[PDB]
Amino acid sequence: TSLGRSIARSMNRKFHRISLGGVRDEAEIRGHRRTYIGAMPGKLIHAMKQVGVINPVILLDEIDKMSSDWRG
Amino acid sequence: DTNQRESYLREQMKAIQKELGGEDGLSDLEALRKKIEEVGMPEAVKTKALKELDRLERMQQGSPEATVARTY
Amino acid sequence: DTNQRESYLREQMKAIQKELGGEDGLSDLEALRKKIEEVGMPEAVKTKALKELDRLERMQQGSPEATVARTYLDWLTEVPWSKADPEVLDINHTRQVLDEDHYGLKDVKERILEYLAVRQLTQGLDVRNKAPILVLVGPPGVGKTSLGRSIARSMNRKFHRISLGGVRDEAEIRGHRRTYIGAMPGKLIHAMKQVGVINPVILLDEIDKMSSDWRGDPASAMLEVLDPEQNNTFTDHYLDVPYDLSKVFFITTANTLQTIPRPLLDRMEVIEIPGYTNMEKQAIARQY
Amino acid sequence: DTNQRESYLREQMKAIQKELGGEDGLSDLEALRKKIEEVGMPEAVKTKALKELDRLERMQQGSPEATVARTY
Amino acid sequence: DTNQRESYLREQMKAIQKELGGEDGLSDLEALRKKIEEVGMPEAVKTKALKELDRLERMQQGSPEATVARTY
Amino acid sequence: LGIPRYRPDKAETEPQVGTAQGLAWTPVGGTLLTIEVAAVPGSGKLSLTGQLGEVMKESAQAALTYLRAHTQDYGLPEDFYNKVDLHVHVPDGATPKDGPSAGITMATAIASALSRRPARMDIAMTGEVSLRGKVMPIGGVKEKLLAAHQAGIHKIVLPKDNEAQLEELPKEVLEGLEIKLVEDVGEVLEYLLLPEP
Amino acid sequence: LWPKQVRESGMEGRIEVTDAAILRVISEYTREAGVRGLERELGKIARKGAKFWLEGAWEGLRTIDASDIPTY
Ligand SMILES: Nc1ncnc2c1ncn2[C@@H]1O[C@H](COP(=O)(O)OP(=O)(O)OP(O)(O)=S)[C@@H](O)[C@H]1O
Repeated sequence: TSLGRSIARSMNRKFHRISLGGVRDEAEIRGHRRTYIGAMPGKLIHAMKQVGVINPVILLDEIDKMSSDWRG
Repeated sequence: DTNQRESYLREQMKAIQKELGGEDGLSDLEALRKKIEEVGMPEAVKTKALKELDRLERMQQGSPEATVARTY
Repeated sequence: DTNQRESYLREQMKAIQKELGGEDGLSDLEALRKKIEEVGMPEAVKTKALKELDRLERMQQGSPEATVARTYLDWLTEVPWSKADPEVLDINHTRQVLDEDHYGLKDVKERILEYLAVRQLTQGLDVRNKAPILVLVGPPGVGKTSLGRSIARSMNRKFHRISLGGVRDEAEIRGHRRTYIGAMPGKLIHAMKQVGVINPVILLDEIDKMSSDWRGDPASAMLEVLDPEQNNTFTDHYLDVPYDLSKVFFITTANTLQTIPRPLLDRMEVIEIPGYTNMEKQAIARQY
Repeated sequence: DTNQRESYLREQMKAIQKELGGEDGLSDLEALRKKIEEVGMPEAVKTKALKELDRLERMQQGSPEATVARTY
Repeated sequence: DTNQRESYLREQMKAIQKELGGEDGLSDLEALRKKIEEVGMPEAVKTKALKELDRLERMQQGSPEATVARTY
Repeated sequence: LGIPRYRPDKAETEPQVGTAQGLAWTPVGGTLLTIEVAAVPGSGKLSLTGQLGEVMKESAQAALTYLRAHTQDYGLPEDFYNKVDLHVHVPDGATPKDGPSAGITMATAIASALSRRPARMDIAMTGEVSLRGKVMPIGGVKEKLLAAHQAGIHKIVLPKDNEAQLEELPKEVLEGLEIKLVEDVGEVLEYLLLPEP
Repeated sequence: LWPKQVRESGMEGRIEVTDAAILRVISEYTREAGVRGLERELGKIARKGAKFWLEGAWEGLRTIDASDIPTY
């Protein structure tokens, strides 16, 4: 956490440790499927909102035990 | 009667989420038109912002495609 | 009267479709329905395209069909039907191209020149189709993309690569049961989509690492595409009209000469590529 | 008002969708039938051919209800 | 009267599956049911048969409650 | 780069007593199945160790039949075979290439035990043994060759009887090699140990 | 087999074959107790014939000989 905070502030960027490990689908990562109900923002896009620029530093937290409900 | 009272009961849930419900997708509704101009001048993010500009305009609690456009 | 009737029908379904969906499913419905026409289509693909549009126009804002049928329309348009590059049937052009590709075990090259010396001769449509698949066998990391792409640029087609490291189902050689969202075709179809023709060349890598223990057996499903009269009749569970896939040149990297299936150990010529020598690899790096 | 207008416009787009789905799909089940009576089938064989003709008349563009009957 | 009562409700709901809803496999389970009630079986057979008739009348897509029940 | 993940050269890798360079052709890459056997006075029961299957055990007995024909080559008494219980580990004890292409390598591991003297490393062997103790031609010659030279191995052992395949080899490969050719199991096993007894 | 395999690999049969080689082919080049590997060796006849008659032709109308069996 403090590691990545020091990374982005060392690069004068905005660190956002985001919840990607333990997402039920590609739903906080790739966003839930469109044209209908059941969607939430991607945590990558949470961080991309949360940075103000074209060039951030973004954590992808605890990718060791990844699983997803989309067939993919 | 169980099915249709369930339907009208969640319809009153939507209506109280709309008239006296300030905490809804209408909470971020002003932030949307407030921040459409802070989307970037490159075509990649500008085009998707303008295509979500009209897809969002429906009801943010009951309409299916309006919630994914709202969150996106 | 009748042509104004049909014109009003088409324009009104288009208009009220755009007015109520998400700009026709994020502009994508009209994007694909005009991307149908810029691609040359077979007529069954036009009928199926309208069906994909139908399973999409029943709901472009409700059921997963609003997305899966939309992606199905994307698959039909993205894969360019009736589209072939003006390839070049040639031999010494290829000899000099495998000269500019670095040294090589070079035994392989005469098997290649052997095959293509047959592929200039005249029986049939282009050349009569009785040949092995010319299977590459060996390790990873040797030039099974290098000389593969070198042969690709030597005859001027669309190179790509599709590893097959343990596909469990026909559902990744076909599609999954495309009635739900999440159903997607195989990566083979992803590649064939990604190249801008009907008739590219290919590397098929890592077939000996495949695993099949369910009802859908991919080994049968890759008999369904390796055999030449079959890929023009092959269809996904995702797709419904077979793709014009039969005019193909096709090399294949397996990595075991044993665990590959015996109904695919026919029609093959053992191209033994082991590792290179020291000196070969040193100059490979040193000037490429 | 929002739900009734959503449902009624959903109703016409479903109905004229069924119109268009009937308009664009033709001359394939008739190919099945003229393949039935071109084959010198016995009476039990023909009445099972009629059985899977009645197993048609369902949704067919990507649906399992009658497409497997069509291939059958 | 009670067994015939549950049976009258049985062919009523089998009829409901018989006009529409995949036409009950053109009354596929009905042949099993009428063959249950025609051929004179023991009563443990008949009880498990009637409770499997209840266990029937479901989805028919490689499921344990209809296909192996048809075999059964 | 970083710390060298392997040795600088496979020209010297400490030639041990009982290391047998297994020139198999694995699925993913070409490996050196450096299998081991160690000699001990025992009971004669050939120990089926290290995941042996059907043809590996009889290949081992094929080795010991040839050794029993040729005990003087490997420092062996006349009745040593009734008092040795030899143990072995086979990484990929089930065969990757589904063949005893390391058959003479298994024989090498056995005799490299039974000499208690160095079977030299760094020069890697392949081939099938015979009941008459002969090196039978091996399908897929060049794969074993350049598996060895992929591991940088200069000197490769292959059947004499495949001198036929030797000329079809590319003329940019053997220049970094030398392929000493053997028709029987004796001379392959005699070369790859400098102190054969 | 030579009319078969020579006609099936694109070639008209423009170049021809003797039999004092084909006895050496079946004795020295396919030691199977069937005929399929003879068909394979005749495939490689067609292959090397197409090459050495197409990468530069020392003759235009040739015939393969038992003195050049290793050559072919
Ligand atoms: N022998 C070679 N000579 C020249 N370039 C080579 C050679 N081998 C590989 N390359 C180059 O390196 C790329 C890939 O290198 P490789 O290590 O061969 O990876 P790879 O071949 O794709 O792995 P395999 O062997 O195909 S499963 C090729 O696309 C070439 O650009």
